[PDB]
Amino acid sequence: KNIDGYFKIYSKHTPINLVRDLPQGFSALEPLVDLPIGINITRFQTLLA
Amino acid sequence: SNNLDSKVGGNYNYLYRLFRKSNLKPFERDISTEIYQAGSTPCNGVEG
Repeated sequence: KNIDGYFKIYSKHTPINLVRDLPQGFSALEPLVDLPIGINITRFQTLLA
Repeated sequence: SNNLDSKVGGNYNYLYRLFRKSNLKPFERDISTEIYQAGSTPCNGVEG
């Protein structure tokens, strides 16, 4: 998310055992880094190996 | 800063936005040089 130009990042890493669709459970995301960039974002793209 | 910024007839390094379509959000920077169009006639990048 972006708040007055501040881009907030939250991350979470937990093991899972899934085949398809989604898992059933609960989780919380911890702060990772704060990026005071200040650029408006209207689109995003994904990068895969 | 008159003793420093002022230079002869003017200083082009300092510029301001005279017109804007709407009100920019706080701490928002937009350096777009698009011509301001107040009517429905396209400006085509030239004053008029």
